[PDB]
Amino acid sequence: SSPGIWQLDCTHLEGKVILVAVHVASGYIEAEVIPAETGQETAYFLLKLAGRWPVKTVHTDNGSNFTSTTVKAACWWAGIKQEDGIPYNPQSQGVIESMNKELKKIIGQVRDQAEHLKTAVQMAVFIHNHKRKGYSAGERIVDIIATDIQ
Amino acid sequence: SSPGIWQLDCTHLEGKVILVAVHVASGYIEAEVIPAETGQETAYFLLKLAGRWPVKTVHTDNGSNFTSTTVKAACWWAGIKQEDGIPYNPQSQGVIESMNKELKKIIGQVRDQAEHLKTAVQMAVFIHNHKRKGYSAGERIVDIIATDIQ
Amino acid sequence: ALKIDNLD
Amino acid sequence: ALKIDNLD
Ligand SMILES: [Cl-]
Repeated sequence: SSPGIWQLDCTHLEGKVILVAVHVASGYIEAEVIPAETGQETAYFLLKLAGRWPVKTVHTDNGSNFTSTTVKAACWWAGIKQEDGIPYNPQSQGVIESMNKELKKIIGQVRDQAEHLKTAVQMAVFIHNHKRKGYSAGERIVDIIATDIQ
Repeated sequence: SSPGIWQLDCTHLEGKVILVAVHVASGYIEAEVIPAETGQETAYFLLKLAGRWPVKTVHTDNGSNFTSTTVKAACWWAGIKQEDGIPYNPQSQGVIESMNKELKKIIGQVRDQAEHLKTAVQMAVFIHNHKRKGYSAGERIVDIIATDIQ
Repeated sequence: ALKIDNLD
Repeated sequence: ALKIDNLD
């Protein structure tokens, strides 16, 4: 749970793939829709994420993205330590599952406002990050990182 | 120079369009490559930005994106006040031009490491945001927003 | 289309 | 291709 730790997570809807990165200490997320999970898509997403937040370590979502030399090349480029995503703490499995279920719930709630799934997913990212549970995940991530810079 | 104010900026390279959002107070940026600058592209980009940072006001980059009902709909959805980008302070034109020149310089410096321009642009976003000029823009934006929350 | 991303 | 986004 340090300021620079993120977890990748890949979930499926409408025959498409939603790739999510989770900042583990705050639960803030960034996500995108891609037609399938490849090392090249995953690598590009990580390059995007690391330009926007100070990404120190990423726990990859599966062994294909851990092995992928393209993902390792992007983590080299961006200065990220690529790690496995083994739930040594069994709580991690459950936390990710129920986030996927929350996001899919939200996507359902908005899905009728968007023609394309990618709009719905970005509406869901906005609702997740602004939800007060008291602070939101977007507030918690800035607090944590600012505390670290100081 | 409030924590929530952003400026849109659109520049061209390689026959393609790079859309950039600038957090005015810090100089932090987010950017993407699109084939052309339509209201639907600009609206989706603002929906992405506002799910990731607390975007209160956007100064649009031109009068077509100010007029566009699709951009107004995204700003309504995401709770953003859409404003014009008139440089009442003439310092503004100059700052934006100098940023586009800096990004294009960076993109040149990386361009041969990437097959696709979108990779190069995200490398340039990462270098711009991490550059110490002393704090980086990525550090300044987190400090500013954390100060505002507190 | 009555959608935020396609107002038509 | 000897590029970060296309290692071939
Ligand atoms: Cl897949």
